[PDB]
Amino acid sequence: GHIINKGEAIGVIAAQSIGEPGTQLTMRTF
Amino acid sequence: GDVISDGPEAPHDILRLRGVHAVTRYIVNEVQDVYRLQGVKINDKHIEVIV
Amino acid sequence: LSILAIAGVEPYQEKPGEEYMNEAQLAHFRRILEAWRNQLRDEVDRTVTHMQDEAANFPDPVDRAAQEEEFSLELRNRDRERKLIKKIEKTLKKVEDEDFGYCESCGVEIGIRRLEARPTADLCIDCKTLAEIREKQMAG
Ligand SMILES: [Zn+2]
Repeated sequence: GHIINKGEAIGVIAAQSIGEPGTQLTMRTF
Repeated sequence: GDVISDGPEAPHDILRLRGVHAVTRYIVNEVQDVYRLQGVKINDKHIEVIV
Repeated sequence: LSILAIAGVEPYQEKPGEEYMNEAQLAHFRRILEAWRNQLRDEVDRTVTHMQDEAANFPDPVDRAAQEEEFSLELRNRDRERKLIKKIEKTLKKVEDEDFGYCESCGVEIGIRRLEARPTADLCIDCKTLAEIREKQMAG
């Protein structure tokens, strides 16, 4: 819960977070 | 930076004519709209680092 | 049609030489069209309200494929209902104006009993069917 630490590799973990739920979105257009 | 016609607009414009902060807010809301329709919570923080 | 049953209306008793535009008939058809338009608007609203509860409540990963499947059908359907309302509204303008009741391609008149069946009819039986044939041919 604390502030982000020096050195944490936020670029990857940002990317990961967006891409995991991709399974729950519809692939048509809706 | 007004709407002179309608229809979706290209992000290349929004950055150019309206500002660094405008396009960043365009993406985050228009992507979060798709996730938030599906009940998926993704803090803007992440979407921002990509921008 | 259960349409006439829901309302206290009985099949219209067309008289022998009965015309087509009197005070009473346009007041009669205006109410039906307005009532018909108001019901669809309430239906579109109920649809949107149901869809948001699904969007607000989050299903479990296992029943996601079933909820997602059902959510897409409503959405498609919802957009279909909105088009119909615009079509009736367009038909409501034809009643008010003076260009309702005839085929748009050829001047032939569309049947009276046929228009009571589908008041949104744009073509006569002959022209409409050929269009569907070209359709299946121009598409596939
Ligand atoms: Zn015709």
